[PDB]
Amino acid sequence: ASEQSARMSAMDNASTNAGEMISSLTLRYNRARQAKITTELVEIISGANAL
Amino acid sequence: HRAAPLFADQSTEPGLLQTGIKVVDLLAPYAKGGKIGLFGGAGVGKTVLIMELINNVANKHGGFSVFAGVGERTREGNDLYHEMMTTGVIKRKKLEDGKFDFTGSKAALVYGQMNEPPGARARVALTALSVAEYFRDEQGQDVLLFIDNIYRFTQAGSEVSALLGRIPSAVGYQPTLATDLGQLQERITTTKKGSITSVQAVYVPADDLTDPAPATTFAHLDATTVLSRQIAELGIYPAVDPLDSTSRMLAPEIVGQEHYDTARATQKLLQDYKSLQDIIAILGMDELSEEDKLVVSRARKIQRFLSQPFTVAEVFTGKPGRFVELPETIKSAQTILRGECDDLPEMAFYMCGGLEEVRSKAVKMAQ
Amino acid sequence: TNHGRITQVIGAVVDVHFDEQLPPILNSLEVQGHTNRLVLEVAQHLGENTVRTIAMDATEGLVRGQKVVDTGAPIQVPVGVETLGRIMNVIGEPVDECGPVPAKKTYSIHRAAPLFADQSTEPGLLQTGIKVVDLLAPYAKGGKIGLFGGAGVGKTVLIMELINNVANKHGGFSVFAGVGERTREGNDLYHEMMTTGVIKRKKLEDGKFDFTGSKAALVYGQMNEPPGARARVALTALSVAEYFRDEQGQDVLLFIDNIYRFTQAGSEVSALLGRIPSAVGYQPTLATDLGQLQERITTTKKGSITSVQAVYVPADDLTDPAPATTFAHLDATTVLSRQIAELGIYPAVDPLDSTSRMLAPEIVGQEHYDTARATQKLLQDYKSLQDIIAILGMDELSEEDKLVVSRARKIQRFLSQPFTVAEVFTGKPGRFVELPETIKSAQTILRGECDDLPEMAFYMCGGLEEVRSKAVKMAQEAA
Amino acid sequence: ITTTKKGSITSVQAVYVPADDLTDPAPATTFAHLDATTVLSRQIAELGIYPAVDPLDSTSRMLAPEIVGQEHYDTARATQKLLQDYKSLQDIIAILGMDELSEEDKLVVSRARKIQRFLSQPFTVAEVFTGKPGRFVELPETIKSAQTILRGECDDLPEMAFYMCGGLEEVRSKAVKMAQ
Amino acid sequence: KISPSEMSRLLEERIAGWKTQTSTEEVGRVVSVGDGIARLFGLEGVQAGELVEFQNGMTGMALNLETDNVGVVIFGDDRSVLEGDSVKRTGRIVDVPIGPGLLGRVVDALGNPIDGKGPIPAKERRRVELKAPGIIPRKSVHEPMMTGLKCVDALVPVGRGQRELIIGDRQTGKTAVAVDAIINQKEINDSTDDESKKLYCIYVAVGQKRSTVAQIVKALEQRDAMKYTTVVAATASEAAPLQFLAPYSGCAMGEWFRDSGRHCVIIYDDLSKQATAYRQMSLLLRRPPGREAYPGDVFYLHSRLLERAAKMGDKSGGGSLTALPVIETQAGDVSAYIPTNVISITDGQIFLETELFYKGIRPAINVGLSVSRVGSAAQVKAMKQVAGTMKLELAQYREVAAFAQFGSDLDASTRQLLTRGTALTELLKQRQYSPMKNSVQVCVLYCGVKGYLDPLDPKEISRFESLFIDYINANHQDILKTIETEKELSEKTEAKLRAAVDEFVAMNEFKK
Amino acid sequence: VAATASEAAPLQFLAPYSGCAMGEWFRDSGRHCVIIYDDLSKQATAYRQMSLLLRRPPGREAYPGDVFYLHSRLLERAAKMGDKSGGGSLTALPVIETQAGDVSAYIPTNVISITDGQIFLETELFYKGIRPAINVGLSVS
Amino acid sequence: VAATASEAAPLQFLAPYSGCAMGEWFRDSGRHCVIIYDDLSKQATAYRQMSLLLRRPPGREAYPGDVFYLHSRLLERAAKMGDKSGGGSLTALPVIETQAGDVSAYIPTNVISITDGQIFLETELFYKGIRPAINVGLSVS
Amino acid sequence: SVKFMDQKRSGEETVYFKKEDEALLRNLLANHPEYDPKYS
Ligand SMILES: Nc1ncnc2c1ncn2[C@@H]1O[C@H](COP(=O)(O)OP(=O)(O)OP(=O)(O)O)[C@@H](O)[C@H]1O
Ligand SMILES: Nc1ncnc2c1ncn2[C@@H]1O[C@H](COP(=O)(O)OP(=O)(O)O)[C@@H](O)[C@H]1O
Repeated sequence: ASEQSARMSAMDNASTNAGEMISSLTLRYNRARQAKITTELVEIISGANAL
Repeated sequence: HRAAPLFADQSTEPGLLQTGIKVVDLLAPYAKGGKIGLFGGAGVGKTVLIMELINNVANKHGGFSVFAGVGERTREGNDLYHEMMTTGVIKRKKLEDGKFDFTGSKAALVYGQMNEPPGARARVALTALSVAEYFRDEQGQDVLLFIDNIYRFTQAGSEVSALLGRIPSAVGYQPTLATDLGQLQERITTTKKGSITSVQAVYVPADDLTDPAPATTFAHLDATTVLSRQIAELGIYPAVDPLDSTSRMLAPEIVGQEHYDTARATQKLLQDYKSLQDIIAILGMDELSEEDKLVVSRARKIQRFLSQPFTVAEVFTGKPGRFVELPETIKSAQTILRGECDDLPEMAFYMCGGLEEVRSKAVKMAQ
Repeated sequence: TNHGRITQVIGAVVDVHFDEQLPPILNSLEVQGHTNRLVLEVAQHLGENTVRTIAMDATEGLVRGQKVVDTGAPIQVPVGVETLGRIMNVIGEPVDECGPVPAKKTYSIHRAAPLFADQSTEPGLLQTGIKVVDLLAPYAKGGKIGLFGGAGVGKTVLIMELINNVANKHGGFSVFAGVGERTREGNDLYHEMMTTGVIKRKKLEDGKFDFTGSKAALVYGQMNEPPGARARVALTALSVAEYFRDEQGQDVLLFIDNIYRFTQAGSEVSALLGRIPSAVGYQPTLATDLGQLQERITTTKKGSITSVQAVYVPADDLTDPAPATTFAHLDATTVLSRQIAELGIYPAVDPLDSTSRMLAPEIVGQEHYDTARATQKLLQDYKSLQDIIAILGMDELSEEDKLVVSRARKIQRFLSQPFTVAEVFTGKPGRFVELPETIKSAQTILRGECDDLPEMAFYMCGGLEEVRSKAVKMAQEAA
Repeated sequence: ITTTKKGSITSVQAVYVPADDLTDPAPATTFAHLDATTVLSRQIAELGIYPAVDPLDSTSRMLAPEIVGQEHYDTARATQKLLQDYKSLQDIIAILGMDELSEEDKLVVSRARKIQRFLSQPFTVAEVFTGKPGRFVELPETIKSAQTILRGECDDLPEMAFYMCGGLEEVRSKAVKMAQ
Repeated sequence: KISPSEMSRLLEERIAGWKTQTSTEEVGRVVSVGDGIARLFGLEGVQAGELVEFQNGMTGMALNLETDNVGVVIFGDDRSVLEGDSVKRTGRIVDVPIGPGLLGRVVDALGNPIDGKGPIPAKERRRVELKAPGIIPRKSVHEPMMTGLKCVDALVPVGRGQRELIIGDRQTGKTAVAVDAIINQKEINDSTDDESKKLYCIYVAVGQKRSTVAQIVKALEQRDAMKYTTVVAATASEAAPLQFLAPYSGCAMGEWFRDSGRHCVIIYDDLSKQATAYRQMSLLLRRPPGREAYPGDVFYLHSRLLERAAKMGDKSGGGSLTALPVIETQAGDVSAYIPTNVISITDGQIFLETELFYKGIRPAINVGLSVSRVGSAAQVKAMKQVAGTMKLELAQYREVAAFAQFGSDLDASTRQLLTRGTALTELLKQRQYSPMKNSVQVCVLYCGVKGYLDPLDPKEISRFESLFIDYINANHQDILKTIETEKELSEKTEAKLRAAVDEFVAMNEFKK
Repeated sequence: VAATASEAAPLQFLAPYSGCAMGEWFRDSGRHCVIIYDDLSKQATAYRQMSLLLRRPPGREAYPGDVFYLHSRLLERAAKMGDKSGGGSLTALPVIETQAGDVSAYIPTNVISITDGQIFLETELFYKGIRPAINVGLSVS
Repeated sequence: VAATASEAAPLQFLAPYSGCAMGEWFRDSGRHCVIIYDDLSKQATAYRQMSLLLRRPPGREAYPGDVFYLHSRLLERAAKMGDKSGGGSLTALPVIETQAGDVSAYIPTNVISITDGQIFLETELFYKGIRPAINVGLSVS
Repeated sequence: SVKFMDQKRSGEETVYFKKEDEALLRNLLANHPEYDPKYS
């Protein structure tokens, strides 16, 4: 019984940590998305203005 | 294209806007000369929220309103026009010769259609804004201005900048983004003659609140009003999420330090009930203490008290409209949180607009 | 013949000035006064009797004012049965060191595709002797086939196995096109075809040669060659094949190695030709430059071309524009994976990314269709437990799920088989597995009449007999 | 900048890293020109460790056994191994926790946190906003301390006893005073 | 840096006092050529979007008018054009024929047929780029479009005048959905003499190859579907302007049905190759780009294209033009430029997935992301009565899906949801080129939602369904005719249905 | 000194320099003063605007390379004059808005490499109720 | 063959071709040879520099499109000749530095796609104690 | 986390099914003697 109680508690803590990590990775993902967009766009513009 | 109000012609006294909605006037109080975000699509009761705000502000504040459609769907425009003609927001009475008589209405409409090129979708908000500044300046009124989406303004600006050959900024947006948004949004404010409130609908691309469009809009927004289908599926209307909603006017200086206390108490109650729901989903509602069941009861009771009918939905439902002042809402929330009305039943709160009607409904449902 | 004068030189781009009679676009020009032969292909007209051209060979040694001669037609490659057994360049010149091409005809590499009114034929089934291919992605006899994959997955090895198991038995002809691949690989292919009779070179006492037989033609635009050559060598080989299709009415095979290099060799010159770049760095004229090729690659009412293209996928990213645009142009698809090749499961075919226009109940019967779909369902079910297994473990899974995992692992290991051209990596001999044998074995494994067997039996095997033999052997060494 | 037959230039260059991106072309190029390296980190500075040196991104050419001795070389390589083995558990610790780990891994985590906190030093110029006096530390003392921490002669001590102490005598005195 | 007027053949005239500018506004000389573009000097008077014609028979569109030259895009290859070739106007903006002469025909982006069957009669020729309808002429969607897919007709309904995007990954069954939508209309067009209850179809292909366009045409000639549809083909050999124009040609062909009191459904296959072509033409006309190198007129392009899809009022004739654009997403990311522009333009979404195409769930419709902004307004009540239930049941299944791998330990009220969800998921499965009617759909979904499949083995549901269909089509055509006529599932029809279901179950035997 | 959203971008680029010039009078006249630039990210946005409209080549987050110089020209004037220059002073309290608490961005780090301290503010503490929401582990001096 | 950083871009651009020229003497004269190009990415850096100062237009990562034809020319000179051409050989062992282990880049991808094998090297294995830190899974021949 | 989960899963499955294959190799020849070469 003690094992099962501790298992439930561990599942709670793991889900919480997973939510936190998902938040952080979502922030990083959006940052890298914007960075990729800006980089590709600057590449295109410099290749269009380098003629 | 009109210059914004100067520094001398601007009101330093902020003041709320008496809408007539309970959750709004309690937990996300609007302001005069303010700008309110409205995060929500369809299936939530947004058109009906719009018509109710229009009707109540026209009845009480005597003010007119404006609706701007920035690159909207044409069938959606047709639907909105016919819904207004049904709900009485517009009065289009035929005449004998064959002309029309647009008698006493409560809203003008300015539409820049999707089939229109960029430049119209960019100068439509300015058209509606001048139409509203006419009422503000000369007539001396407190008017409204609804905007179907503020992201399409930015789309059109970016397009126009690409056509004109301007080097795009970080994520393709134009380099005149904040400048143009300020040229727009600095005319929506209070003056010594009247005021223009505004309700802008916002679309966060890819759930990125850091995108420069919403990052520049939230600086101008004095409030926020989120909708959800997970509260409309409960039958609650308006489906305003009292937690996700925010405001800069909820502080205990504009509203006194009783509005603030009631609002924070209700938010605490609803967070506790959310956690209790997440628990009851697993452990069942038998493992709850008496104080926990009291919290659950009060939370469901206030979540169903905040719902109310609409004068415009009368024609769709038959149930008439109920105006609810803010002191009345505050007293009702005080009593519900004090635990006085815990002897009432659940469904008396639902679709009711005050404790008088709730107790009457309970008296009649006892039979 | 017209006459022109080079005006400036930039890499693989040459701007030329004529006094009169400008040539049309795509026409061929020969440089006069150079060490070796140097050919230019017109690409643009700039005005003032000026043109811009792309060189087939290196521009090193070129001078302004050097003279140029228009040929009055684009790069014409020789054609016939005289190109057979022989290696040829992009400009038709041979590089096998065996003599010149005594061809009685030439075709322009630039032609117009067969129209819509020239329809395809029935979806003929192609038997390769490979299990996962013959089962889940049947290859069409008259349609395009794609082998998508990165680096180090077995593309040219798979092509060599397909050549061994198809081209030798084929009564029609065959063409190979090396587009920016390795020269060691070209040498190896040439040696293996000379060995296995696909090429039949016979030297003569008078110093000549005889390529009689030799039902194959080869074309090479390899890495050492510049762009313009890497670009036009595919057109060259495709004209060589269009000859056999249209006139001789033959059935033809067409293998292409690293077609991606075509697109690369467009992007290498577009910005020199004054075009604005598109997305990540390819050119704007990608889909049209690829479609003019692919639409020329099609079956007609005079012949048929079954084509097999290997598609490099840089960084294993299938969202790249070149593969994205190429998936729409293929009848059959076969995607190779590293996560699978790491397990030693060769061929490393992903049966959840491989597709085929042919896999339908009306073409292949329901005994085949339902078997394939049941296999795919089993493998997707096994894939939808990987995280549960990685987190909790096998202890949590029911016996239904354990049975599913066992059967899926056995199928995974069973689809592997050894090829004849992989003896020099594995040492094991090669196998040819017919399709009814594959379907019988898969039906058996899915029905459950082999759960008693172990899993290491279903490895590098071409049937169930070998599986039972290996299980017997493993039990003997177990006791 | 190069030593020659006439004289010598020792050089100490501070290299900015914009947006905390070490893949920028400027630092990428600059990495090729250096004889010794020291990469500071914000993830390590947020823990209050100062100097916030990342000993894995940091490197040098004068670490080989033919320059520094074999005990120095082996201690350095063992410390790097320990810190990499601790880095490899960060994900599973963040998700699940230390309880999932075995006992070897828990010992590794303990010694890695201990040697992290032991690789921190109060400088003299920091006294104005830290208050605590500065600690010069010799090399044989550092090496003995690292050897003992790796062997296991300081597992009995706490983790906050290594924070800003220099050698081990200070760490043991601080653990004594913290026992009260 | 020199202008075409400054070349040293014209300046030999200007210096020499030659005033032979009598060369009209109709004729010009080619100045430059490349990549499908031409640049002329003259034609001061040519309209934007106008057709011009070269010496060697070919034609092109003038797009980039400039102060010193004119920019032209060619409908062919550049080997014909060179060195001051004369270009002459035609005077007519690009147009295409319209009428019943296109039904059963395949045509390019300019009406020129490619079937090899003969020319096309055309009493009416309509422009290709027109103004879209306004607000007042339109009407509210109050009528449905499709039968053939239970999942769509129940949970993502499509109305007449709607714009339902079909978005998904490569090789999911998008062309199959389109061809089933086309094939189903045979019974409804053959069971009627009036051309106001029928639904015609237009299939625009962009970026497709002929060896699959021909397979589509073959499948429709097998099933006699071409009599009420027409194909517009702008393949990869066809130039970028033709790939760019084919959707507008289709909209022009559909406006005839819309304005004349009829109903059509148009199907743009690979709109992303349209946008691609426009990009390829802007980067060669040296227009200024945006992100992913797409110009700023892409949203405006798709908007012009899609805002013609409409439902006109009873004063215009009552016609309609539904739209089912198709889009390939290369990773499932619908946050890209073209996906976000099209979901912003369209009236809905059907999201297909690849993980479900291999689990046997075909059509692989993900009903969580698939939506329909019209909704039950595009549904008969006979379908409402079952879909309002099935939506909630499948939502609960999606809420408790992960528990399927742990159901052995859970309890009832949570295993019943899994069972019903699995039964419905196996019921909505369907076969390629085998669409059903709405009455049959209602009957089957009543059998499903009313618990007559919980106690069954799921693998048997495809049999259950099949046999039940045959049974009812053999026995209770009166029930089917009543449901088709009244468009309602009354209590009497429900009792008849439960009776027939009980009879079927009694007559037949299933596994579990 | 007001340069609001409706005001032009050159005026937003200026207003900080005008305020610093107004404070230089006290600094040079022996007085003491303090300037509060309530938004520097908007100054940087306006400089990026002017550069992109002047066709200059963008960089990281489209900001040009003269942003560090732009900010440091302004912030290096805040000073404590000595005994022979009168003894005046001029502090400086520049203000910066972040996006999701990211301080590893370009502009925050550009200004942290110019300033002599940091006062950090949080939305967690501001929604909880701690006001002023001044964190103390990240704030330094 | 030392083409260092002070040495101009054209010398850095020419050094590996000079090495292949020195090795073709062995390859052709019946002898054997091995050539080690160290920092083969600086060659591409120098080519980018040259083309950008010659006003040639860039591609992706600011490189030109001729990088494939920059490395193919060079690496196709490595070869094993036949018994008629002497029997010589020229082996090649190019070297590449990746950033954050990103082999999805352009130059690493090109050179992996034009070589007969790979020898990956990792810092995790270099610090765990494995020296040489060769990953024998990704590494092939 | 990715290589972590993948390699842990692969090792666990390998061990489990190694055990199961050992057991099946034990109990094969009894229940299927027609393959047993002892009787051939
Ligand atoms: N209901 C179905 N039943 C059986 N097979 C199906 C079904 N739906 C699709 N398939 C198969 O899916 C494959 C692709 O069909 P389809 O071309 O319609 O999808 P797609 O995503 O449009 O393909 P592409 O991206 O190449 O254009 C076909 O091989 C088809 O046999
Ligand atoms: N059945 C197989 N047996 C042995 N080795 C194989 C097998 N399949 C692939 N290999 C791998 O194929 C690789 C060859 O790849 P190849 O087709 O020459 O180029 P590419 O990487 O572009 O596909 C070899 O390195 C070898 O490791």
